[PDB]
Amino acid sequence: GYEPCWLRYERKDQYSRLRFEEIVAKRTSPIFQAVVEELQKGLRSMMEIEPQVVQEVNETANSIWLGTLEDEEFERPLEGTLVHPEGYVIRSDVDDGPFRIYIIGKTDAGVLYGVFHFLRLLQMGENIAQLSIIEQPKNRLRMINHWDNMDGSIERGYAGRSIFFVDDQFVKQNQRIKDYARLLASVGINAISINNVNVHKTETKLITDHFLPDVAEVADIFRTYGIKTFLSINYASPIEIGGLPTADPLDPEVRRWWKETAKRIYQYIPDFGGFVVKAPGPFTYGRDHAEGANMLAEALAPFGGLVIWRCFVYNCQQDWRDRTTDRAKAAYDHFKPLDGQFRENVILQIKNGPMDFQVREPVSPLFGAMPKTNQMMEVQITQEYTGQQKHLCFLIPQWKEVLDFDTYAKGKGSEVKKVIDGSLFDYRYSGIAGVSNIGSDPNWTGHTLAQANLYGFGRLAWNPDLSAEEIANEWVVQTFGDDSQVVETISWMLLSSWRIYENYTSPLGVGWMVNPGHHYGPNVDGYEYSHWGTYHYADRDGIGVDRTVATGTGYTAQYFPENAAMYESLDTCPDELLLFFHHVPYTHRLHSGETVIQHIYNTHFEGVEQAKQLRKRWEQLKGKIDEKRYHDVLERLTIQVEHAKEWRDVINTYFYRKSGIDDQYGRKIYR
Amino acid sequence: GYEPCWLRYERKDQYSRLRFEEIVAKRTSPIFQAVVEELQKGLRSMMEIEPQVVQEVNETANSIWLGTLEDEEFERPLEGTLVHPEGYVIRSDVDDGPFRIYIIGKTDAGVLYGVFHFLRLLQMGENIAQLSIIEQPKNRLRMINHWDNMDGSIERGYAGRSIFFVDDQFVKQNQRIKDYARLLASVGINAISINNVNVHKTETKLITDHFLPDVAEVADIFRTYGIKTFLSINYASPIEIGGLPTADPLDPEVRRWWKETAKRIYQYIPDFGGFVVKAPGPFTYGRDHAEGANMLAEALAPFGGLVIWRCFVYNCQQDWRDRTTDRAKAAYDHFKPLDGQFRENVILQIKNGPMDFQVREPVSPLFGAMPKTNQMMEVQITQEYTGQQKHLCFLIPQWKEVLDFDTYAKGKGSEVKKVIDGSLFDYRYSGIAGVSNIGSDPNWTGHTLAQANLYGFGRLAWNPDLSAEEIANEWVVQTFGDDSQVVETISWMLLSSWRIYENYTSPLGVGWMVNPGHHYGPNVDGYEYSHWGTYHYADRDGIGVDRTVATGTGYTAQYFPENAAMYESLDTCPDELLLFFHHVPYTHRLHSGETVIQHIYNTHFEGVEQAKQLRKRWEQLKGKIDEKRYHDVLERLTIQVEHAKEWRDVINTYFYRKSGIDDQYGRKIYR
Ligand SMILES: CO[C@H]1[C@H](O)[C@@H](O)[C@@H](O[C@H]2[C@H](O[C@@H]3CO[C@@H](O)[C@H](O)[C@H]3O)OC[C@@H](O)[C@@H]2O)O[C@@H]1C(=O)O
Ligand SMILES: CO[C@H]1[C@H](O)[C@@H](O)[C@@H](O[C@H]2[C@H](O[C@@H]3CO[C@@H](O)[C@H](O)[C@H]3O)OC[C@@H](O)[C@@H]2O)O[C@@H]1C(=O)O
Repeated sequence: GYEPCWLRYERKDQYSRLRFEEIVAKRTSPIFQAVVEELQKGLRSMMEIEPQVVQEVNETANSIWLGTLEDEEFERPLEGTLVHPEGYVIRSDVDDGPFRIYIIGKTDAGVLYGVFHFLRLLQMGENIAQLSIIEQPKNRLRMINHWDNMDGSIERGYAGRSIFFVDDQFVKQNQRIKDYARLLASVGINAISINNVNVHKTETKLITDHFLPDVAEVADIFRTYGIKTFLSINYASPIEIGGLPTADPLDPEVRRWWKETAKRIYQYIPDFGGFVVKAPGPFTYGRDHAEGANMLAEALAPFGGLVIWRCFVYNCQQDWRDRTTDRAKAAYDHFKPLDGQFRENVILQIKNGPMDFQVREPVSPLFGAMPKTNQMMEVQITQEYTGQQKHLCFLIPQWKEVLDFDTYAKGKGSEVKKVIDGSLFDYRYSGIAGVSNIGSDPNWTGHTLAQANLYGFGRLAWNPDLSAEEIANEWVVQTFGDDSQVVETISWMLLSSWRIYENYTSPLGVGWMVNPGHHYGPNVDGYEYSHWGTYHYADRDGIGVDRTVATGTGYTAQYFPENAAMYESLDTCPDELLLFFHHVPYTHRLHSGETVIQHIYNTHFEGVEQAKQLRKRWEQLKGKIDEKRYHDVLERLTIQVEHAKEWRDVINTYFYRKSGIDDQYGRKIYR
Repeated sequence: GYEPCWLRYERKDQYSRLRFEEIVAKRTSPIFQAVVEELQKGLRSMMEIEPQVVQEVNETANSIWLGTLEDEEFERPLEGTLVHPEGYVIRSDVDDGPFRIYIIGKTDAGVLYGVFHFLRLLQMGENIAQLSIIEQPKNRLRMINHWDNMDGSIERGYAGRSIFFVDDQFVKQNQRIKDYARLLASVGINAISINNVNVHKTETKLITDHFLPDVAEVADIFRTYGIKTFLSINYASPIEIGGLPTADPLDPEVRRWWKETAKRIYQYIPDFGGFVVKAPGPFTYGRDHAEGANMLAEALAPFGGLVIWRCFVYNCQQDWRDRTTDRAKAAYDHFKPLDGQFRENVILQIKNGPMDFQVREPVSPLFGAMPKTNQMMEVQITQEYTGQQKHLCFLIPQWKEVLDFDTYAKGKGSEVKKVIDGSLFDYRYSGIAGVSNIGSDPNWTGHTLAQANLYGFGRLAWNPDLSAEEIANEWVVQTFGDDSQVVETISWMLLSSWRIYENYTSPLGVGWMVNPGHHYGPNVDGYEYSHWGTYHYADRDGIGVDRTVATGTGYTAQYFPENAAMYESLDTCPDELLLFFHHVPYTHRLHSGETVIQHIYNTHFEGVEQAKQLRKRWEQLKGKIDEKRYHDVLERLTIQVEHAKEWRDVINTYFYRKSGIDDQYGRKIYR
């Protein structure tokens, strides 16, 4: 009913197989059961072998050994260096007897990730004769956030309906949930919130006895795949379902209500992860976010639960007339002052940028500014402002730019990745979360190639140091095979896609210029006079938001001195973010040599030609990809080309109508 | 539970009463029963008298005689000139004996309208000692179109939920429907379509046995008040509920299906009015609208039913790049060529303007262009683009401008009103329809003063020659009393409201500039790059749609020579419609002496000050209006003032940003 995505386990030819007679499973836990089944599935499908599962090594059999450090009958130096619970070592026995592969994890979860790594090597056709691998994830929390609603809809979902809910109830078919867990575990994802951060009427009841049995059934599946389950909660629950007159976090009964709620949840789900919170709320009663988050943290504390508090807070009622108020400054001004006031099990979840997942946004100043408060970054896998899976947009390159951004919080070498992996400030709980891009569609992600974004998110979550090139390579090979043309072509498409999409959408980092509401397609003035604080200020002479300290909102001062100075200066501010930081004349000359207005025309005309090239390159792969997927993607690429033409012309015409400056190259701009 | 609107029948003082002992009802029909009950209600409430209802005149009693020409025991000359079925005569007996008032109608409906006229005179405090009145409606069809959905919502409804439906069923409480019928009948409305022209899933079933009993129950109520019931239909019904493979109007079985459907409906509702149609459809099968409308007309013909075919047809997928395509020309180019091909019981329903109920639009060229096809005009009482009942907007003055527009179809004296009343071309069926502005709100229309629009629609439908001044006077007196200050103040507010709203919204007839979707509030470029064909083409030098023959779309040629020439010339084109017909520089000098850009600034700054005056004048009436209604309206007036400020600033800033020309008077324009 649906695709296996990157876990194809395609049958190998007669010259690429392995000889194994047994799988030695040293443990019988639920996770080990799933681990063994996955190994059996992979070996059967790829190698056409069915090794017997045993609990003790056969001295003369070729085997794959699965176990933890305590199960070892010696313990070599390599695995001895393992300190992370989810870490593992994979090594081939150096002796000259039977062939033995040892997958040693610090804990059961480690064995799971180790087996998926082993299977990845097999799918990639790597030589496993002399393996010596040690892997430990950099981020403690590698999470997925679902924006699924219980009526089946998914907020900002472009890949079909929810696979969890339908008709305000849980789906009765859990097989797809198991396969989803397999996909998530294959890339190391260890945490998931199953419901929309915008908690509506029915969803508010997920923390009650009426739905907890179903939530537990789902959590049971995820647990076997090393994934902790979380629920997004309605801060007003005490009122809506608690029967209390207030939701004030300082009200004695409200505090008690949440403690009892936590206790109730843990009776159903002993290892419940905690709550994801989008915040009647704290401010409603004059309380700050520390007071609001700490109350929930205290309820979960005795049970080891975590409170994931989203920092996506700003004035959703800003006056477009007031150029002194800057939405981009909101998150930092709200949370920076609260550093050191949060309980230890509270993690502030901050979007990669200070605005709202635009094609390009500078890094949120909050990263590196709160040494005493756990932080985790939230990225959006679903392409809300990046093509909505109609346009191709491999998000990994962008995420790496964010992760590798040096905040200089503690001098050079204070990259965002070091902030969220917890090494820079010694955070007890930290990591990264991604807004799911899946749905009921057979190909899971709407656009077949968007499967690469989910896979890629997991890879970066595990190790931010992985290159975009190798992640793309891994995904393409596992999903489409090793034909050099197929690999090179699809890898190029993925690696080039983000820049291509940015080229014909919003210019030089100013963002937006999208249709209000659904957010798909060009509409330069869409939110220009709205109350959302998302303005470009384009007029007949220039464009851009002055965020400088010298003459603007002073947003640049939120960064540490090194980056603040870079953006503050009109001369040093990078072209790609120029309009986010400075208001400049259309004739302003960029580092590229292009005037701002000509840059707009250039990238929009040229971006469409690049999109046409994406389609052309794909068409050249006909015959090397199964017809179904070939046409599924071709269909989307054609949709992309046609819509790109709309983006190009709408933006070019809008700016020609305002600037009065013609295209240097005389290309077609409709009057 | 709800207000009586203009049928207050307020108790008179001791010096303004009438002496009547009997009501002589010569007939016992359902309509006569309602007529008598209404007279009893009015006299009891206003005069505190309860005359006995009899069937024969008492030679010595003061009486009110109700009957038709055949019931007369002589028949005087005046009533002898009555030719219209709904006409009536009201006259006081000239003898010196008992006081007698004769209300003589051509038919029962005539007696109903005559009684409501008599009651109107009493509410207005007119001297009825020597009455000699003769009235005949100008328009045969005086209809109301409901955009109500069966789930309770009302498309473009700003006065609450449907009073007809809820939960995909009919409401069980019909008392409000009776009071609504009373209101409609009081102003002569004789036809109504109860469901949205956009017929959805459940609504498509209104023409089936499952809902017909309920439809009939509603029709029964309206019948007693002289109102014919109509249903909007889904042209694809044969497929959706008929089980047929097509909806092609030329398919033999489709034609038969509709005939059987008509027969079925008439078994439940013997005097069913017919179908209102918004058109799978005719074009889907390569058929024209004559073929499509005639098929339905043939089904209803044997039963005397009518087909009301909406001419709101255009390319809802127009390319904004193509300046040769003009949505304004669509209706005429589509229907003009079909003149003479429609069945006699088909009436083409055309909006007052060629676009879509904007604050100001020139008259639809179709009026006066189809001598051989019945036509009726559709106006919108619900304020979709005129304030949505948040802003005050008495629509009567605008409708009179349309009705009095001389098309010169047959030389001078070919006003739109003569086209739709059927006198110019001898149309068998014609008239006017208005999109209802009512909802479940206690005050029926959301804005208390919007009650004047429904009342006013009925008055104009009855006699387009009535002045806006007298209609406003009638409504105010009946609804708020005769205090000279109250009357003068509210009348001024109503009469000035439309111009005030236009002043701060779209300029010089170009229209739109509203938020997409809900259509409320400023957004200059809202639909500027959309596929709806609603563009203003504003750039850094000028604004406007070139609809001239010389250099534009050639739309002016759709009018007859006299009007075509007026609009074609930049020098003679009226200021109020300039931007709808010409694209001009911001510096273009208007007949008023204002440059186009300064006119924009002037009306927007000044319109807000005028709105503040509306509120000020209302506040001065405190103490002379019951507190509930005083505050209900004050609340709305304050909302209007605050939103007007937004309209003013958004438009002024947009044009300053594009034109670069400052306000002549140095008023505040946000950069
Ligand atoms: C699940 O929450 C997220 C939103 O989907 C997302 O677009 C974003 O918020 C947008 C905003 O979205 C509107 C939110 O209110 C709704 O009633 C409306 O339908 C949406 O269109 O659109 C304007 C933009 O400036 C905001 O950033 O943020 C969400 C989040 O909570 O991260
Ligand atoms: C009941 O029909 C009418 C519409 O409510 C009204 O606004 C108008 O059509 C508008 C158009 O409305 C959209 C119609 O499609 C819907 O899916 C969408 O939600 C509405 O916003 O908005 C653009 C404007 O150019 C059109 O004129 O006409 C209606 C009618 O049938 O008279």
